[PDB]
Amino acid sequence: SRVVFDPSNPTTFSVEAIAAYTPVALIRLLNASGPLQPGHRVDIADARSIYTVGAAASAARARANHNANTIRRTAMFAETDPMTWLRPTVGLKRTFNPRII
Amino acid sequence: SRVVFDPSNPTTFSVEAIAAYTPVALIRLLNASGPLQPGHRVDIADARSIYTVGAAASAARARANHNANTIRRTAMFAETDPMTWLRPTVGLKRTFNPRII
Amino acid sequence: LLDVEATLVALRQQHLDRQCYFGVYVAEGTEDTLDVQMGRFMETWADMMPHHPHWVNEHLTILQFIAPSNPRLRFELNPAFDFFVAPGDVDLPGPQRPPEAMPTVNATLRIINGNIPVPLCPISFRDCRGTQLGLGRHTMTPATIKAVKDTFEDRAYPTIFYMLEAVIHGNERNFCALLRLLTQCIRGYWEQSHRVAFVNNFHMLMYITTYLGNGELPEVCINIYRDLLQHVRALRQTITDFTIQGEGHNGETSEALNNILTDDTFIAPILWDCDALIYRDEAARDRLPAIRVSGRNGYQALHFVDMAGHNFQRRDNVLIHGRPVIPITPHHDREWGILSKIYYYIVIPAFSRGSCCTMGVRYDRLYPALQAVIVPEIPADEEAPTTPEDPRHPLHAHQLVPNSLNVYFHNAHLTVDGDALLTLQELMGDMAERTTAILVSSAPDAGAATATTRNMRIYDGALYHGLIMMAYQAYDETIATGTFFYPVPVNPLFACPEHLASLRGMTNARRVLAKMVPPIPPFLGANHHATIRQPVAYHVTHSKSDFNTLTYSLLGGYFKFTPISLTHQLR
Amino acid sequence: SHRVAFVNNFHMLMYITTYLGNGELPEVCINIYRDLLQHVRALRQTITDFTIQGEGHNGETSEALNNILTDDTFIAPILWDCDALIYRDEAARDRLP
Repeated sequence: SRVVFDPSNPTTFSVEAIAAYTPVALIRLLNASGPLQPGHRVDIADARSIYTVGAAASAARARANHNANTIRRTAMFAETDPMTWLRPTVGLKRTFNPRII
Repeated sequence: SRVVFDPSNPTTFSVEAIAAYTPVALIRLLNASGPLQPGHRVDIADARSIYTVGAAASAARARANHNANTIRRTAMFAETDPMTWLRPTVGLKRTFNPRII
Repeated sequence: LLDVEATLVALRQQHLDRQCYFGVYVAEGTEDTLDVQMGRFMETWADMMPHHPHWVNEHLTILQFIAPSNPRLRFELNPAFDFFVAPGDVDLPGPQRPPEAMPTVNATLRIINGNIPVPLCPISFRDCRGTQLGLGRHTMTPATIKAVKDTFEDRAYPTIFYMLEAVIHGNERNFCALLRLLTQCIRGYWEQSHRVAFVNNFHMLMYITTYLGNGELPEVCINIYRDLLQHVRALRQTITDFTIQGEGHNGETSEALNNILTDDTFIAPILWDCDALIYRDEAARDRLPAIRVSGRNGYQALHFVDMAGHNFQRRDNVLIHGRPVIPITPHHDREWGILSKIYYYIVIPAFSRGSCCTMGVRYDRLYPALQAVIVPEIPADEEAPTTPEDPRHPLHAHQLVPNSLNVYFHNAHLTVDGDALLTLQELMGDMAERTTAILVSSAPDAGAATATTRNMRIYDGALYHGLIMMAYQAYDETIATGTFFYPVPVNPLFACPEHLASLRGMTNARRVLAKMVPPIPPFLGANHHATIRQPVAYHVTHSKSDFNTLTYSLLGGYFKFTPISLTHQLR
Repeated sequence: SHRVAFVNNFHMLMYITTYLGNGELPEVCINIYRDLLQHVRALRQTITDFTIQGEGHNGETSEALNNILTDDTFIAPILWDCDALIYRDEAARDRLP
């Protein structure tokens, strides 16, 4: 489990399983008392970066859940087309709403 | 009971039991005649301050009743967090309504 | 005009003693990030100032400057040179601490005719020359003037804009993806106080005009942006108009032979992509160039950086944000650099009036803060709420938890939907490691390059992935001071006597010391060796005529003083 | 009545500009407050502009040696916190207080 007290506990392996809102609520209730005996001698700010990439994974999970109704996005620039010889290509301004039905 | 006529009667012990609106109605209907024989030789203005802390306790009771639907308040300033090392901390502007449902 | 060898010899013959070599010494970087070097420079520049500088007292009138009590009078000999004293037998740049040596006389070159001291060239004459330049050229409307003035003078600018601009770092693949959030936030900020946002970065308003230029925004903000762009273009056109065309030497042609705003050897104060460095190294190719990027000489450009491997701690590595459409290639065209220089060196100083500053960011602290999104799940076959009064809205108290992004947005008092906040996950594709410093140096131009001036060298510093703050306020307790930014100003113009309060370990002594002299670290450039010097800063901070006239006067002052540029100007 | 309020205390309009400076109020009252603050800052800048900088004696700086509004020995007529007393006792430290 993710226990920020013992620095060896929190890792991106468990953060992905956790939801998006609960970790914020989780970190909120945890006390300031952190055991100084365990500690990453490996630039603990990497565990910070580990916390970042874990939060990105949790956000990616919530985004995939929201994508059930979202419209598939396309390229917003030109020059990106398999066969441009048939007809030209243009981008698209993302000024829509993902709601479908 | 709380009888402001005899100054030894009114005390914060009984004001807590009294509600918030009734003491205002209580004081209004009492007559001006105060028996001069009983009296606090202990700076009667302390009984005035005793009347204040009693009213503050009565108001505290009314808020606890009102707190059934209100939202829990948080810190409005920064630098107040158990583990600021993970992520920064910001305050909150109390510009909401306590109505929930 | 350039036979100063005998004069320098004669000056060195006579005995003169002097101290306080602060504004004449240049150093290098010890590969720290920014902060250790900043603190070391603070302590040194504090305890290494025996006397007061002589280039800082530019308030004297012509009478006082001529009076025989003036100490810097004997060194005012040539109008195109600057004679100062510096520790001899040292090489520039050198070590971090200046070694003790015997002081000798050295003479640099006044590249700009505006670098003449104010006691010799007054401000009224400059304003009159500017109003003679701007006879019937394009001007700005009082509405736009008032709007941009209020935006520059406002101290309630939300830090969410700084955070958004920092995480965008000026890339089209980011702008076009976040276009949904940006229009909403801009309209929301505007229809609360009648103020236009995102005026810090140059690579924001052209993107605005190009993408949101069809009626997405109201007819007022787009008009203000168009007016600003038109003013910049009119300035550039005037630079073209006031020179003769049809001649070019081994280096660049008439344009940068005459002016500096059209020069490629000169660089903007803020760098987002490495195309300017390519243009710089490919333009001159004659004057011996040198680049110091945090230690080793020579920069290493690479493509976009993934999310997994970011490596916040690095050395000698610069990004280009990938490509929108293997060797590196310039991102934009050439005149983009000219427009950026014109903007940053004319319109920003004319409006800020020495109030803005430049700072560095901390992505290692910023990124973990932006990864807290509490957008709620939308029910199937349902619609999303637009107003924040219902609990379903992301901006509701039911979904407002401390230490998140929604509390940031509420404190800013904005209204956003869910997909805009979700686009941040796609923004997380590209990354920004850190902001860094660049020290470039080159010989004088071939217009004045003679057998002795080639030994002289100019030094100027610039920031990569930096930031420009308009008005810093230390009275905001909602966010700790120095949570994401730290001042690192290197300019006599972009100096900030008040933004230093955000730096850790600041005392009243250091504050009053920096209140007089502009704090600039020696590894970022010295005043007597840089191009922009104290006279222009004093002029822009003490002149009170107008905004259009001030811009045109600054443009007129931004001209070269070479015997070749004179052949253009006199003609 | 088209009137601004809370002008008696100096520790009210600063708080107003710092907190209610996003658009909570109409664009008129916040503009009035910003104009007042700008006038105060302009006077402060004028004081510095009308003196020569770069010299200081055993006491305060040139600013306080020339003018009084920039002096710490002087005190405001109304005090809400005791930081002014700390600043006053710390600034002079020479004249017998």
